[PDB]
Amino acid sequence: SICAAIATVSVAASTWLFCRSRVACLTPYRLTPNARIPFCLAVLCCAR
Amino acid sequence: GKRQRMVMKLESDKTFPIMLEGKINGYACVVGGKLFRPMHVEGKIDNDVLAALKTKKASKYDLEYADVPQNMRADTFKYTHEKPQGYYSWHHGAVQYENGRFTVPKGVGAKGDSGRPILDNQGRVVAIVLGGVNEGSRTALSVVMWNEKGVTVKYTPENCEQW
Amino acid sequence: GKRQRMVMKLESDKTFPIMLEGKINGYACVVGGKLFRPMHVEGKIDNDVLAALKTKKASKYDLEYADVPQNMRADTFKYTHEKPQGYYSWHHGAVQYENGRFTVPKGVGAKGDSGRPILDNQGRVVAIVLGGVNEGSRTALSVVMWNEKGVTVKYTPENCEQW
Amino acid sequence: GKRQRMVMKLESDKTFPIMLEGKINGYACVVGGKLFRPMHVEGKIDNDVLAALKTKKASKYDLEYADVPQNMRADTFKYTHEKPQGYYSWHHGAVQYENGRFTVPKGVGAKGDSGRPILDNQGRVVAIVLGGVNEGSRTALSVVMWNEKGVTVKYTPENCEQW
Repeated sequence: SICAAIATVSVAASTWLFCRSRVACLTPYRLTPNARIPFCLAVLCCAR
Repeated sequence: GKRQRMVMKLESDKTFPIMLEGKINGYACVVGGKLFRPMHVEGKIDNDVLAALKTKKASKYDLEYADVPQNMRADTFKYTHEKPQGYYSWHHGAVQYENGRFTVPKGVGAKGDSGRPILDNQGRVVAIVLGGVNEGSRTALSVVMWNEKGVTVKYTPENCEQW
Repeated sequence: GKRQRMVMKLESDKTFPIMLEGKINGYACVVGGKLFRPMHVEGKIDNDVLAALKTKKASKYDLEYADVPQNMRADTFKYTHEKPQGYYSWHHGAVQYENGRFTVPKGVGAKGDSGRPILDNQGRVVAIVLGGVNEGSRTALSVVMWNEKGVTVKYTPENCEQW
Repeated sequence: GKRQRMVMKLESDKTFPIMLEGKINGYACVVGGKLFRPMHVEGKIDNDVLAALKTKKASKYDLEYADVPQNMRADTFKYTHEKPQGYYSWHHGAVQYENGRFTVPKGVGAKGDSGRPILDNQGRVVAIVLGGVNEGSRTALSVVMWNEKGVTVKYTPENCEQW
């Protein structure tokens, strides 16, 4: 029970930080009126 | 004199106010097929087309953005990233761009004039006014702008008051 | 010209616009001692006397209707069952009546054009506009009207727009 | 003639209306470092400084009061308790003070003109208009006033209607 709780908290927190970093990557690039995404930050953050 | 008339001629149809029980508290911006609108200004869009949409949010950059349809993308503002230092046109006259900072002389500035874009001598939007802070005699602006790479940079001085 | 001015003189007294938050969405008509209001138009009637009256609804004919107070009964429009072909009047110029179809030359008729009573060559209401469609170079309308028996008749062309 | 101009010159900056979806229903009063505002008038304060406060209530005396800050206490109305009988200045002309009662001639008086202070020939507030009752030809007022001891006396005739 405690190992499943530790693993659950760790996976949920890592997924939360991943979504936080994806938002932090794509927030400056979406407010621009040109609406383009560069080559590296498109595929690595699933931006399309 | 004629600068305010040019601002009223350029921002006539493209600028829509935000109503809140009859009070004008902010102004949206239609540029690049995008509808910029701040967080702290809360109310209904005076335009009927722009009100029936869904705006994606960005609380860190203090911007709500949406997708303007294709039948209105030609009637938008212009935008650029190449900007030298000196003078620019604003709705209440002139604004100084010094050391990468927008400064407005005192006397003007209250609650309600948030979202007015900053124009140049050609007719392109270089910044969007979001807040202001009183600095001695000459106030500074907390705005957003773009760059050559394409990253929306939000400039915010110390202890600003939201308008 | 000349026709629209007496219609403005009539509409200044008895045709009442509705009050959406900043604009006008539709027009309540007071005819024969029975207040009429379209359904898709939502807001508040300008008179505090006509606001408090609860309306009965008729979804087949797209009109709320309520009873007019006794003082207001003499200051109502008049209604006519008999309409011959030709030209009738309207707030936006003239309207053609041909084969039982109120049609209008295009360029006019948009949102906020609802409940405007089509008058006649005497000053009596023959129809109430609820919307229309652009039939090529000339738009037709979707009105309710009356006949010889006393039966409210609604006509609506194909794919009309609720104005 | 000139009395209404003197009322508009004295009550220009110190009188703030109360807004309710664009409707003017009442007027507050800034006197003695205090903000008087009635109960039945509900809405938002047009001034930005006076709206962001907390008003202590008194339902028996029908008054909400607050503390005006020190940077605005010099720009208030004046107040006194020494009043003789006769005539006084009001926003719609003159008002008679007879037997300790304020009377206004008919023709004027509706819903919305609540909270207007009564001035004298020197420029001091002697009463605050809260309600009125129609008495024959000459209406009476239901107001508040002060005395020599310092007790706020609320005068209310029979069967008044709140404005």
